[PDB]
Amino acid sequence: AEAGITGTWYNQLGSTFIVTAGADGALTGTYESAVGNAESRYVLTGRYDSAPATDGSGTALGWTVAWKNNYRNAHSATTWSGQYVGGAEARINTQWLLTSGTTEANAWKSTLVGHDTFTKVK
Amino acid sequence: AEAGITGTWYNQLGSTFIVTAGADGALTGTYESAVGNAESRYVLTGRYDSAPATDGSGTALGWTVAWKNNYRNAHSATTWSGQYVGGAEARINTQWLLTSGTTEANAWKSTLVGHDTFTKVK
Amino acid sequence: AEAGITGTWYNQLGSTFIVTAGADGALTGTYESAVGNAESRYVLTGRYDSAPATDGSGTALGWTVAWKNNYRNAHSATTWSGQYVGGAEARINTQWLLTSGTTEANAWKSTLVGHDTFTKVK
Amino acid sequence: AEAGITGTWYNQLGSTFIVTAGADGALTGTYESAVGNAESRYVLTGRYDSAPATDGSGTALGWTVAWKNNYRNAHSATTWSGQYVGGAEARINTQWLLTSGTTEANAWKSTLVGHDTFTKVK
Ligand SMILES: O=C(O)CCCC[C@@H]1SC[C@@H]2NC(=O)N[C@@H]21
Ligand SMILES: O=C(O)CCCC[C@@H]1SC[C@@H]2NC(=O)N[C@@H]21
Ligand SMILES: O=C(O)CCCC[C@@H]1SC[C@@H]2NC(=O)N[C@@H]21
Ligand SMILES: O=C(O)CCCC[C@@H]1SC[C@@H]2NC(=O)N[C@@H]21
Repeated sequence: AEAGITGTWYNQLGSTFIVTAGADGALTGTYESAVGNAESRYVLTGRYDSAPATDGSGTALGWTVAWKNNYRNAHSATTWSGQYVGGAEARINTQWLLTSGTTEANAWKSTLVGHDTFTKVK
Repeated sequence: AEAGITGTWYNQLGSTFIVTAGADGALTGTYESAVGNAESRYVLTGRYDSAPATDGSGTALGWTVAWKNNYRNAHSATTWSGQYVGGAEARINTQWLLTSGTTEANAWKSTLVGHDTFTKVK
Repeated sequence: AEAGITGTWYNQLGSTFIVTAGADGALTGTYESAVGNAESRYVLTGRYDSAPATDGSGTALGWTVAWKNNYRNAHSATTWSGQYVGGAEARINTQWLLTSGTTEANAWKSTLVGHDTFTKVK
Repeated sequence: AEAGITGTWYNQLGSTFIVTAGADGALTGTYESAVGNAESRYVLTGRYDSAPATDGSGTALGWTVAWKNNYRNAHSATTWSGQYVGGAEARINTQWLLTSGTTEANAWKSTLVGHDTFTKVK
């Protein structure tokens, strides 16, 4: 939790996420996607369990990114739900949901699901 | 977007979520789950597309809740990814991922997936 | 389980699914999607818990459809995982994953996730 | 497609899946989970795109397993949706939904979501 989450992480797609975990569960930072209709950095906000468990369990967290910045607007948002595992080789394992804004008719195909693993090394 | 999202919403489980959408894509508020290991209100933070599309598409958004407050700590976090549809009958349709902090061994079963529909009326 | 699953079901999109549940957990039938790149009927196969629980719980089941038939080939497959609830108003509540065949590069966006509710009445 | 899918695959959890892909899109075989409330082999059935795309894309497929056999009954079912990539290092990348049969009240927590990568070598 806290101390260990803050920093720069990289996932297998080459995206970068920089976060600051605050004392009381908040997560703030920027995300730069290596793929998709995105350019540069986007703002992210989230929450994490600041009082994780005796035991060697992971810390649960989640964050969101709306794919709109000053360069592009993809009219979509991604939320990543996962857990942080610290240690020699700390990682954040997640599953994500990417929803695009659609018309009611195309709503059945509005969401992509995937998973990303983030490490401190890339 | 913006104006229309702010307020109190209720989903089919009887949970309540109160949010304020800010001018530049931020979402802030509290969530009270009617089910699960939760008691009272939890803080939520998220993001939404403040510049949605000509067209009648939904606005994409997402938010997170870490299930830790002053009463309980479930060591879990939920992220909801969906879109807001305004109108006579405005709703927010979402899919969610609820991750619990586990030991590496039980990580395969760390995440629940579901969907919630929120309305302004309950 | 068994007896009760067999028949024609309809979901909220207007798709039709006809299945036969066999004595030992098998599910067979055809699916006709009302949306997407599909035309006519596609073959489906799956499995269900033939020995469900004392109790009023649902029966777990799942099935798959590859979107290739004699009219079209969408190079995709959908799997529905859910449970059957019998009674006056029997329904099958599910969550589905629709994966399209992509090049390694676009694999992160290969899967859509959604949910469908099927009833015996449409 | 076809020829290349048939065989024994192993995923990162140590589970084994043996399948036979039939000429016209069917998948049949057995699954042995290394984790969970399962013992020995379970029957699986599924479908795959027998006429995949010029191009180097993956073949879409999906299969289901109901966790009931002669030794145990977990009253649950898993469906895996993913794609097969052949080559020197062929793999099947998937995302899965595991639904347990619950009472209507606990249905919101009836489904786990995860991802598995299968290889021909373990
Ligand atoms: O195309 C879009 O809608 C905007 C970019 C989405 C990029 C996604 S979010 C999940 C996956 N992980 C990443 O780092 N990037 C892609
Ligand atoms: O049990 C827990 O881990 C904490 C409560 C989780 C409640 C979930 S989040 C999704 C679903 N929608 C709700 O409003 N509540 C449940
Ligand atoms: O476009 C395709 O790839 C083929 C059709 C997919 C239709 C999907 S599967 C889930 C949802 N429920 C339906 O009945 N149809 C759509
Ligand atoms: O506990 C159960 O309900 C039965 C076993 C479920 C095992 C799951 S399915 C997905 C994941 N991949 C595996 O090979 N095993 C676990």
